[PDB]
Amino acid sequence: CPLMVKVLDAVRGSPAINVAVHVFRKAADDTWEPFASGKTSESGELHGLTTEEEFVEGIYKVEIDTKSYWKALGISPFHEHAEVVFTANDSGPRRYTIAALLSPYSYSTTAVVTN
Amino acid sequence: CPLMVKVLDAVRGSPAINVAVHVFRKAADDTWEPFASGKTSESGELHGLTTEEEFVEGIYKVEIDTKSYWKALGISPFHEHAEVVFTANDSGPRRYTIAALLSPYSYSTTAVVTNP
Amino acid sequence: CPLMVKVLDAVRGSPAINVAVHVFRKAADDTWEPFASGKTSESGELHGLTTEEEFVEGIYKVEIDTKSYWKALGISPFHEHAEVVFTANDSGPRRYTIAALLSPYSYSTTAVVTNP
Amino acid sequence: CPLMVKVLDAVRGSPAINVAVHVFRKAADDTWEPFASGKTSESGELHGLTTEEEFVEGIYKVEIDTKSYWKALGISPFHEHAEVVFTANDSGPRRYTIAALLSPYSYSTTAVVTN
Ligand SMILES: O=C(O)c1cccc(/C=C/c2ccc(O)cc2Cl)c1
Ligand SMILES: O=C(O)c1cccc(/C=C/c2ccc(O)cc2Cl)c1
Repeated sequence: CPLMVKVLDAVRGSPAINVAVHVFRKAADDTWEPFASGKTSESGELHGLTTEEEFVEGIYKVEIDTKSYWKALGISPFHEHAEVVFTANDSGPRRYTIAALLSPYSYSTTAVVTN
Repeated sequence: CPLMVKVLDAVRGSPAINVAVHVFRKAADDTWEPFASGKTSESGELHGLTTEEEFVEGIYKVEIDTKSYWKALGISPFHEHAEVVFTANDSGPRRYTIAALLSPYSYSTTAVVTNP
Repeated sequence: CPLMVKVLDAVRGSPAINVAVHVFRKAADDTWEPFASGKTSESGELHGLTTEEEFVEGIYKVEIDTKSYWKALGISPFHEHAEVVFTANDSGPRRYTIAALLSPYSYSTTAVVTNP
Repeated sequence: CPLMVKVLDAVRGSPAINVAVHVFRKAADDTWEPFASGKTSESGELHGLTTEEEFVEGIYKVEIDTKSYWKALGISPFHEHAEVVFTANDSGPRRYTIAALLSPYSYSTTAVVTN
């Protein structure tokens, strides 16, 4: 699992369950092409988005549909979504966890990169 | 002003100074049109991006160039930038502060939305 | 002033108003002595806690009463309060802003430390 | 595992390894008595701090020695430590993860509470 996404809910103190997550890879024409997507599990995690072979160096965007999540809970949210844009680099560690902590008017995100 | 951006540095415990910020607005054809840009001052704040007249209802994107900021301090950061995308003014004119707290592999952003 | 506290609400997208704040200083006998207290204003800020003269070198604790804040909005939060403990002024007088961003099961805090 | 602590490093994008963690329980005299402690693992996690039987309702403090961590990396840090104070409550969910994301002048913490 070279890329995992984990989403948490800061309001309810729980995993953020059934959150749509779209992953894109920047193309040569500097456009965002769909790469992988899914919905977070009951533990707020999304695994097996890609494989070691397919996840080559490049710029990736992780888009988390935060707006739908809050709407389903009847909370008026600020952001259209949360986007995390980074370069995957082979030299350094190769396991990537993108974590996001969500609130209606705020989010925080970190990367945990390990070998 | 109706749109201010504030950026802080969690490594140095300081305002994040000289951070480039670009604002875009979604156009009718669904593309991102450049709307405003600037750099944060010595206090980490960016004022004067727009006016109540120009800042109409729409979907806006605030792009904060965090990677340039960290690279000039000797750090190779995780993110290309920090993006904040939101609908503005859809219930009338509001004042928006977009704040961001930066670390090399992490950032946090919040919005303070007030009614004049 | 040399010590300011700022508190924001991540649920409402607003300053956190009327938040009680208590400051303590570690005494020679290793106990926490009450040093200053107040409440945040309509802008989420608490000014005037102390003076450059009184704010000597020491270990300080800023206790933000987050639980009271959330309970009066109808929310049962996780934390009793948010505590910020730090050494101050050990390389000479500085200006400290302690900022906190609050959610019911989470909070984030940072410090902005400047030299006059 | 009724109580788990997870610590992340926002500067290096990694688990915060070998972080001292002290857990206290508020006594009747309103004093903090040692309850459990340990050091985070290579994954930044600290497990088996307590058991279902011993972890009764009450107020607990989790103290994370952030200052030592940053000093060992040669970074001048702001906080003496990070403290997380909460009431454990039986009615609601009974599994507690206290997570902290560390920077030299900032930390963020959240609770994930599940059944
Ligand atoms: O208005 C000000 O003068 C002011 C001063 C100090 C800190 C902050 C905000 C900090 C922050 C920003 C984004 C986050 O996601 C979390 C935090 Cl704590 C704002
Ligand atoms: O809980 C877990 O299993 C887990 C796993 C991986 C990363 C994170 C990061 C969490 C986080 C914690 C506190 C914050 O203030 C912000 C974030 Cl993103 C958490």
